[PDB]
Amino acid sequence: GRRIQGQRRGRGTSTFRAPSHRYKADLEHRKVEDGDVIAGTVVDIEHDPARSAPVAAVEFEDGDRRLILAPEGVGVGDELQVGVDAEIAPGNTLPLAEIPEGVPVCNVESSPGDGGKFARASGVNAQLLTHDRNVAVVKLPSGEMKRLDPQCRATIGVVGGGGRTDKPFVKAGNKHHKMKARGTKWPNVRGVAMNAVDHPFGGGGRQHPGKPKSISRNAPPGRKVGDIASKRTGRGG
Amino acid sequence: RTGRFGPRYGLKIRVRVADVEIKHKKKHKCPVCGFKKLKRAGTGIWMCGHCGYKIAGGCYQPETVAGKAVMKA
Amino acid sequence: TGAGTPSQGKKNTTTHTKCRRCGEKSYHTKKKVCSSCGFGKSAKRRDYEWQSKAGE
RNA sequence: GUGGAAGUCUGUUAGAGUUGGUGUCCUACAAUACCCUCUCGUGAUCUAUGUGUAGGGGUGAAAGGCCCAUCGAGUCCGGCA
RNA sequence: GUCGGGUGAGAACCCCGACGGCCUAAUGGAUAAGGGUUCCUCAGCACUGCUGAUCAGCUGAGGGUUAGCCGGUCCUAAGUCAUACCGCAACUCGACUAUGACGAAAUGGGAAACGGGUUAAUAUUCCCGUGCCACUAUGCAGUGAAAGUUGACGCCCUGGGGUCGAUCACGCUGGGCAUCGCCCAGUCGAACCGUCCAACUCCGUGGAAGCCGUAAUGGCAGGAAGCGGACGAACGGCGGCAUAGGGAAACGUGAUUCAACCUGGGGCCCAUGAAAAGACGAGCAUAGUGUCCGUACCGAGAACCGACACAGGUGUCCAUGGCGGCGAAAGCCAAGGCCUGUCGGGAGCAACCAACGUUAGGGAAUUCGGCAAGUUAGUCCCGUACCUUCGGAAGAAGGGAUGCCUGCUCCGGAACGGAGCAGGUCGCAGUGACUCGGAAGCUCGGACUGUCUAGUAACAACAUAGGUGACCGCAAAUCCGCAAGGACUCGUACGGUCACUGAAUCCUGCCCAGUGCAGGUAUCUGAACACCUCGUACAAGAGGACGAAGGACCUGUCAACGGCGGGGGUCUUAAGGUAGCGUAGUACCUUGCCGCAUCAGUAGCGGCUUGCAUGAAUGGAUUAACCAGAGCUUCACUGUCCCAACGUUGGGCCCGGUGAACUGUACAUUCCAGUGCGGAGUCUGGAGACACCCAGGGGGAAGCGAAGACCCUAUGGAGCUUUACUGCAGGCUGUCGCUGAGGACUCUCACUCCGGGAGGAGGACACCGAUAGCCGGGCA
RNA sequence: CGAGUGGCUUGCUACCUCGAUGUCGGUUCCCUCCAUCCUGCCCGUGCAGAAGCGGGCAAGGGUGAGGUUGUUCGCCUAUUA
RNA sequence: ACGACCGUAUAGUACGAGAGGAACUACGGUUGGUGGCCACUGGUGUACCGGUUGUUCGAGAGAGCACGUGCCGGGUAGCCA
Ligand SMILES: *C(=O)[C@H](Cc1ccccc1)NC(=O)CCCCCN
Ligand SMILES: [Cl-]
Ligand SMILES: [Cl-]
Ligand SMILES: [Cl-]
Ligand SMILES: [K+]
Ligand SMILES: [Mg+2]
Ligand SMILES: [Mg+2]
Ligand SMILES: [Mg+2]
Ligand SMILES: [Mg+2]
Ligand SMILES: [Mg+2]
Ligand SMILES: [Mg+2]
Ligand SMILES: [Mg+2]
Ligand SMILES: [Mg+2]
Ligand SMILES: [Mg+2]
Ligand SMILES: [Mg+2]
Ligand SMILES: [Mg+2]
Ligand SMILES: [Mg+2]
Ligand SMILES: [Mg+2]
Ligand SMILES: [Mg+2]
Ligand SMILES: [Mg+2]
Ligand SMILES: [Mg+2]
Ligand SMILES: [Mg+2]
Ligand SMILES: [Mg+2]
Ligand SMILES: [Mg+2]
Ligand SMILES: [Mg+2]
Ligand SMILES: [Mg+2]
Ligand SMILES: [Mg+2]
Ligand SMILES: [Mg+2]
Ligand SMILES: [Mg+2]
Ligand SMILES: [Mg+2]
Ligand SMILES: [Mg+2]
Ligand SMILES: [Mg+2]
Ligand SMILES: [Mg+2]
Ligand SMILES: [Mg+2]
Ligand SMILES: [Mg+2]
Ligand SMILES: [Mg+2]
Ligand SMILES: [Mg+2]
Ligand SMILES: [Mg+2]
Ligand SMILES: [Mg+2]
Ligand SMILES: [Mg+2]
Ligand SMILES: [Mg+2]
Ligand SMILES: [Mg+2]
Ligand SMILES: [Mg+2]
Ligand SMILES: [Mg+2]
Ligand SMILES: [Mg+2]
Ligand SMILES: [Mg+2]
Ligand SMILES: [Mg+2]
Ligand SMILES: [Mg+2]
Ligand SMILES: [Mg+2]
Ligand SMILES: [Mg+2]
Ligand SMILES: [Mg+2]
Ligand SMILES: [Mg+2]
Ligand code: NA
Ligand code: NA
Ligand code: NA
Ligand code: NA
Ligand code: NA
Ligand code: NA
Ligand code: NA
Ligand code: NA
Ligand code: NA
Ligand code: NA
Ligand code: NA
Ligand code: NA
Ligand code: NA
Ligand code: NA
Ligand code: NA
Ligand code: NA
Ligand code: NA
Ligand code: NA
Ligand code: NA
Ligand code: NA
Ligand code: NA
Repeated sequence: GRRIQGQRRGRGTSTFRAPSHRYKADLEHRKVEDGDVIAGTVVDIEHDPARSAPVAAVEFEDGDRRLILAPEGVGVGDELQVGVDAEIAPGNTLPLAEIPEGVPVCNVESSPGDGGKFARASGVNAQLLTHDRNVAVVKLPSGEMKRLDPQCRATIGVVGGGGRTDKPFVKAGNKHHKMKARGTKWPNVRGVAMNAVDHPFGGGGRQHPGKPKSISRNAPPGRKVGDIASKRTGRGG
Repeated sequence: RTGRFGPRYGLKIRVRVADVEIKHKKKHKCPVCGFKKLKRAGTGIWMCGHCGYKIAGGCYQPETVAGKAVMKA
Repeated sequence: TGAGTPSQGKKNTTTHTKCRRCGEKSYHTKKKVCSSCGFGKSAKRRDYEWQSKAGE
């Protein structure tokens, strides 16, 4: 047959690419020689086309002007600080070690200095639970308990824009406009509505999948469709 | 509110659009000053027409249940 | 809309043009590559053995 | 009362589409045309130009549709008498 | 088109005049692409032109395109290329990372030009007049000078400023008409220089505890109004330009509505609406320089694409010409263009055909079906059911009004804006043409807008929000690449990938035996390397020990594939069909039975229902709204029918000119019978038959068109499927190499990742190379 | 039970056509057959009459309109010689 | 090139207990078919005459266009049922 849609994706053609050229900034923690002295002033609050969430423009003492992954509650004028000795208030960034356990955090680094990887979407947050001289245990929004180097920097507070998911799109048109701001092919045609040549679920006098939908982890691309390595399906039990 | 939708989309969809948007459009009390002059400037962005204070808040509410837990902890 | 005569009307785009290297109206002005001599793609001249019968 | 929302309504505004007539045509005006009728017409809208994706590959709101009158695997030459 | 006339050997169609028409977002004006000399002049008619031609986009020969201030050029966009680097057996191949360059002529950004005149043909290019920009040089001024501003920005609603146009009033100039006194045209004048400034913002004064303000929102003791001031707009006003220019002349003044242009306020986003060059910031005189490329013409029912002078296709601007009216609508008419959607002449002009008008009485009897046609229609007032997701249904339905003339009222600053009143009055008819819904009900489907088979399918199919399950903590999941590398990703679980269902509402039962996926696993099975035994002076080879993933086995899982019966008052094989729905778009029997409706109803709807063979996200039921979706009923309507007629226009028929194609073994005036490979103009017997020609509607030539697309056959082909055969990618897993120190363990030095670096994490693992086992229609 | 006639149904056969003889139904228009439905002339009757039933000759003419269904067929209604 | 039916007289008669109920013949009409014809009725009648809407020719008068009559009302001849 023909390569299935999931395979066209990888080639990275226009249709599957994100409108990068239309994006604003790659949100990452600033680099500080040391000392922490680094502080700056919120100059404005903008909309981030890549995350459908607000972002804060900040002017730093040493002249640097960069957009920042804004937590909820940051306003123009506020003074943010980044470093080991940063005060402990929302919007400030400092290593997990210097952060008091029990405090909600966002934009957490996977490894010290990577600029933040975890908890960055609308209204989410990580939860610093345990400290140590060797391991900082954080609970990520997925519920998992992650062990991190206490040297990993983070931002205090939860990400701005919480509750975005609460309102339904209501109409195809709204999805449309959102989708146009992401690296995604939309709308979605069901495999079972295709021809046998286009998808392992395609074909038939009526619409139904050919075999069972749970596919092995070892299935090859072109065949790995449906419920991938499902440990279970349905809702019962 | 949801009345712009006519008889389309069904109960839940538009009841929630009205609910969200009514809270959304409510008078909100500015964090800097204390006046109820906070209006939504866009997704997650809020501002006081009184003092001009521009804040980061929820998407349809200036404050979220989680943003409040922060203040405490 | 018919794919024939009615679709022939929008054909006012220029692509192939007189080539600076070989003189054939085969220089694709959009690609900047000659389909006839390879100008723009190859320093060597475009040529294949299949342009003639195998034993000739 | 004000306000003026809406993949909202009427609409041959422009523009887009193509339901019925199984009309006219069917060595045609035309290798998909003509007329009447009909649908949409602030939006997932229509459009020009530029630009990207190439053949077991693209592209596809999925009809095996489309990729220059060529598609259940384009076209050209070659393998090839 | 017609009548006259011109030219010519020749004139229906070349030219002049009149008369008559056609085109009004185009049949007018300016242009992009594209064409390429088609442009202009002269001379021609062998070619081309649907006839002819003196004409021409044709033939021949000449001529024609003039720029500091219009484009290009310059900038950067999506993105492209080149070099370097790396890959590859290799390259004209290939991703990333650097650098450089390229990438916009209507229509992105952008230093500067206006008016008149002129040619057969160019024109913001030439000429006259006036203006402007940039650079450089000289001189005076200036030390400022780079911070900032600008370039530079989405969708929806709206106020204010305001020019042209259009219109109204009055005057002037010219024209038209001739029962009045009306009607038409004009009444001009740039860039640029100077000046004015509403809005926004801000300052001082002031001191509001209820005031200020808007079309609307709004504003304020954190200082409202008022007052005074700073900054500050037009392609706008005003003055110059201008005893410039233009006009035969007059060479106006005011007003309204106000495109352009300027400047504000509000609202929306799970959508956030370029960049760079450049300009400003940053004065003035004088002088010099301002090269290079484009410039003709068409821009379309004859200059473009479609083989054609093709009824097709093809972007932008003129959206403000008049009446009309809601209108960029119809109809009519200007300006401008045209009679080239280019063959004509004749017959009351028959049959027949295309478009179409009107048809008495009946009124869907027509037909698969009301297909086709018709009915209704604009605006105002009254009035409006079931149902409903409270939005809607709804213009439901139904009823009434509607002109002109005279005199008025009300809203408003006013309109040549709107709403009404009284009286008079004509017609069959006052939305008098034109424009302009037929209405109501039941049932099925999909919720809705949307999408689709370019060229027989527009639908119930696809999409959709909504519901649901699956995978993944990012050195991820998924996916592309041979590799170097890459998409997702300027992303991070409120994420995004992989699938199923398909708005809302009420719901979604039972089954894990088979198959799939996943987890576990004492024991069993399970390859290769290394190891042990035998064998071989070595080797092949045989066997053992150990045993990864995987399998056996156990468990979880159905909104995973799917299943939900026979028999009796359990059996196959796990369960044995729950809520619902039901003769279904699923019901074989079948036109099931009863009822509604009709004279009569295989239809439709309702009830029953043992359901050949309904049923729950293979979603079940149900459902307001929506629909060029399927079926049915009623009112209205009518040439669909009874049953046809008459008429209109274009053909048809005759004449001049032009001038194909299909098809043709031969012969051929046939008919009735027979015969024949059983479907004969031609054989046989009879019958009929003088030749040629015109018109017709198509009985026959098993008429023409197409080496049947059905069916079979061929050790034919292709696309597709899978627990067909055989293999190949890919994933998982063991082993060896990289690879190091001291059946479980530490370390650091290779190697990998994070960090700008210092250094941190990981670590002999991973990656990569080689091999072995398992899975493996993803692919051949 | 026996003997036949037709060639409308159905089946069988594979002779004819696969370099194609266009499908069902309907419609329109023409000719024909008789195994006669009506009409004419007759015979019998379980023929009083009236109304029938059955049969013979006979193909001149007639044999119509509608409701369901694509239907052919068929069911149904009212007219009818 | 004519087919067929209904009605009246026959007759409330023949026949028959009654109920009921004919015929020959002579008449009138209807239906289908056929051929022709237009005084009569009816249709058409873009000959014609009138009314009137919009617009243009300044008004008036008189006219053009509104699809091959703008629309409405009437309609001769002929052709027709
Ligand atoms: C069955 O009778 C087939 C049906 C069919 C076949 C192929 C495509 C569509 C439908 N019909 C025929 O075979 C008709 C044949 C016509 C032959 C004429 N000379
Ligand atoms: Cl989303
Ligand atoms: Cl130009
Ligand atoms: Cl305003
Ligand atoms: K055949
Ligand atoms: Mg980033
Ligand atoms: Mg919405
Ligand atoms: Mg996209
Ligand atoms: Mg879908
Ligand atoms: Mg399909
Ligand atoms: Mg497949
Ligand atoms: Mg389905
Ligand atoms: Mg399904
Ligand atoms: Mg094609
Ligand atoms: Mg709409
Ligand atoms: Mg419409
Ligand atoms: Mg394009
Ligand atoms: Mg198919
Ligand atoms: Mg010429
Ligand atoms: Mg000449
Ligand atoms: Mg460039
Ligand atoms: Mg430009
Ligand atoms: Mg010219
Ligand atoms: Mg020119
Ligand atoms: Mg022509
Ligand atoms: Mg009638
Ligand atoms: Mg009928
Ligand atoms: Mg009928
Ligand atoms: Mg119709
Ligand atoms: Mg007043
Ligand atoms: Mg009317
Ligand atoms: Mg049904
Ligand atoms: Mg639909
Ligand atoms: Mg089609
Ligand atoms: Mg459709
Ligand atoms: Mg269609
Ligand atoms: Mg669907
Ligand atoms: Mg969702
Ligand atoms: Mg979904
Ligand atoms: Mg979902
Ligand atoms: Mg029923
Ligand atoms: Mg279920
Ligand atoms: Mg003979
Ligand atoms: Mg054949
Ligand atoms: Mg077949
Ligand atoms: Mg095959
Ligand atoms: Mg790295
Ligand atoms: Mg295969
Ligand atoms: Mg034939
Ligand atoms: Mg007989
Ligand atoms: Mg006869
Ligand atoms: Mg007329
Ligand atoms: Na399938
Ligand atoms: Na209101
Ligand atoms: Na059409
Ligand atoms: Na191919
Ligand atoms: Na070949
Ligand atoms: Na000025
Ligand atoms: Na007007
Ligand atoms: Na001509
Ligand atoms: Na729509
Ligand atoms: Na099972
Ligand atoms: Na199982
Ligand atoms: Na089932
Ligand atoms: Na639709
Ligand atoms: Na008619
Ligand atoms: Na014939
Ligand atoms: Na195939
Ligand atoms: Na026989
Ligand atoms: Na044949
Ligand atoms: Na037939
Ligand atoms: Na007879
Ligand atoms: Na019938």
